[PDB]
Amino acid sequence: QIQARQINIFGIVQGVGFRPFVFNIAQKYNLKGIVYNNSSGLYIEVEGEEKDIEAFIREIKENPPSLSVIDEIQVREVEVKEYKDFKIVGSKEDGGFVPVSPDMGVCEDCLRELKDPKDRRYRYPFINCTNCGPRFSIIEDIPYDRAKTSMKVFPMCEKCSREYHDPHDRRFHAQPVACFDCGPSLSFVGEGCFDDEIKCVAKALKEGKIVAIKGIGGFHLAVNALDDEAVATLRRRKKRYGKPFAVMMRDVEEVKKYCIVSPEEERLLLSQRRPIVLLKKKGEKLAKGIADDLDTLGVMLPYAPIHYLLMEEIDFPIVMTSGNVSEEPICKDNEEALEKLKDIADVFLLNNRDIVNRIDDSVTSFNAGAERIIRRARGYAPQPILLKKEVKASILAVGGFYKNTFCMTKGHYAFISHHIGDLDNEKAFNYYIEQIERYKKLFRVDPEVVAHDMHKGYLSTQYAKSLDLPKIEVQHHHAHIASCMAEHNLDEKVIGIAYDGTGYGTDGNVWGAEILVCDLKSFERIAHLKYKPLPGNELAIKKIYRTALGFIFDNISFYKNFVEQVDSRELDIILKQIDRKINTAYVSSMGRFFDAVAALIGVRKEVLFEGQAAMELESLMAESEEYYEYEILKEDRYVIDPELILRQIYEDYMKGFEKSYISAKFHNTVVNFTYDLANLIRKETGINKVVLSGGSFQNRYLLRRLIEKLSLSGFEVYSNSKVPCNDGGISLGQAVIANKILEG
Ligand SMILES: [Fe+3]
Ligand SMILES: [Zn+2]
Ligand SMILES: [Zn+2]
Repeated sequence: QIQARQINIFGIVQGVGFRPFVFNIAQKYNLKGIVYNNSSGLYIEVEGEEKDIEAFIREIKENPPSLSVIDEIQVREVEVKEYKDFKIVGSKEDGGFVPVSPDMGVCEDCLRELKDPKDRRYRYPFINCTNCGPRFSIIEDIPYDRAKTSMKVFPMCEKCSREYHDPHDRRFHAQPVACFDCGPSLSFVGEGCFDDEIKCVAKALKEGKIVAIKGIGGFHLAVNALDDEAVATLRRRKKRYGKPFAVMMRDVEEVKKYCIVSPEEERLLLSQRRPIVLLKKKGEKLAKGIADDLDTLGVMLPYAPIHYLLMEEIDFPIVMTSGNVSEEPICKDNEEALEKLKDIADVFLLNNRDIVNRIDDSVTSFNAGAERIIRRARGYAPQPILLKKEVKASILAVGGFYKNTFCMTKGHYAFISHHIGDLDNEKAFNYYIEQIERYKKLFRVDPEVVAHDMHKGYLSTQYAKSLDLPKIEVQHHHAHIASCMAEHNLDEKVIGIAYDGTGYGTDGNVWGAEILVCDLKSFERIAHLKYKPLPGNELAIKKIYRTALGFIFDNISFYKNFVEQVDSRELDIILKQIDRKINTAYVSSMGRFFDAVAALIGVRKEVLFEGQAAMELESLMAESEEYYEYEILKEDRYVIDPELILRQIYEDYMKGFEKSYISAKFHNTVVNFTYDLANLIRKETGINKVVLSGGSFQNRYLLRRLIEKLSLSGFEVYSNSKVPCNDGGISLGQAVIANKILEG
């Protein structure tokens, strides 16, 4: 017997080698039929053995082409039609852009040619073809063409030229084609070294030195991830970091030794997008100082020819952290890196190919049955987000402050930028401004309106106000909810749960623990945490014991052991400044709530970076169904007093309960009261769609447990997946809100 199916794939499917893929996996499972493009995405007709079609449907479902963004797959039964063969058939929809693709990791064919001793490009560190290599990182302008890339200064040799022009070659119109004879080459700076440049880097790593490596999107810093001393000297030389290091490993087998790797996680690792994937550790096997006191590790695989070559010369994982002092934009030019990283790196691996657009490594993960991206950069940007509704007019969304991205709309596309970083330094600002001009140029966008955060002290806000265009201001947490709404094409009233550290509220106070009823044009504040004073504002976020004190300010005597640990003079002044309202904001913030908890139970008195106590509190928790009592009090809106929950936490602490146990109980309390609020709002409003966004949802337990709880009570639950739930996704939300305000 023979079985026949008709398959529709909706989403971004062009420009990603999807059709040649379908053709190949057709010859694989020996199937007959056709594939072609349509307006919605792709059309497939397939017939053959029942075991081949279910597997075909699985390969498309489980490992589709890396650069594709599949939104929906539909399968219907159809009558057998007896096809002779399989064909890639054309359509009026053929040649459907996007003009600029993300940078791509080395493809399987280039890998095999890199490792083939008989191949002219054997060991060539800049090998690429039509299906891989640098794209965005070297592109100045459009249409995509060598002359409009940093490859224009290299004249092609004969051998590369005929490959480029041969329509049946895998390097046909491969713009950055190269070989040893005509292409870029590597250089080694530092101490003398006789060998080839990769071997030198291997030697330097082996000796416990820091190597600055020029990759695709910029420079990165590497040491031997098994060498405690080398990791320690990098920690000392950055000195202002604290953040965990990402690590590069040679293959999935090596990852499975250090981390838990599910199939979806393996798909993200092996993807040509090649991101860092945050993974659960399997027992401490790496050096101290990589990712201490945390149960997760960011792992990436090789992505450029240089890494594959490096991997056969070393037998240890390597730290691969951004090439910057502190946290400013990473270096991109040779001379810029040699100066900026002089006190960090011992040696450098350079090359003579300009990086035009610097772009950081992406950082992603898998949780609650979907990809949850933390930092959307190399391999993802500058691919647009697909919108169901055509945008009325072109909007520039300037984003926010932390982990900034900007966003431009045109047609059915939201062109969100790659991760820019914190807009709090000259270097970040230039990078930002510069890249706005580049995106405008690459995607032919001329913005008519500007959307910005309500906060007046953001560089992004100041920039918006400095432009000569109508301005729409957007509340921070509304933009979080909306950013998720854009992903899932929602355009109706939802229950929006916006939990994060901070964002300017419409009442003038800090928000970040809000339940909103909102659509794309407006919102209503329905619920938040009871305001507590944050004495010293910014300082209290580093010294989180101050946040604790702010939360417990009207009930100091209850927390005897904790308050007696604080210097008496400081305590007096902290308590007086709250009374006199000096340098003190009032906050409704999930990030601060967590910080207070962390401080009270001796996890952390002071943090090296924002969110450290939040991440550690999550890592140390035990398995527990238990939780703390809470009262939902109805005032002007629905409010919960965090101090009443802190009371019980401190009690448990004083009785000698484990931090692991208390952390778990706290996590369940937030989940439980949030669920209870969501039910109250649904009961009043009739709204059954819930959106979860804001940085707090980077917490795996929080997101997972809440999606489960709400789904099991009939909620239709949505959270970020294509853009981050952190401030990296804000711009997308700003854009869709601005569009909706214009529309009517
Ligand atoms: Fe935020
Ligand atoms: Zn290739
Ligand atoms: Zn050549």
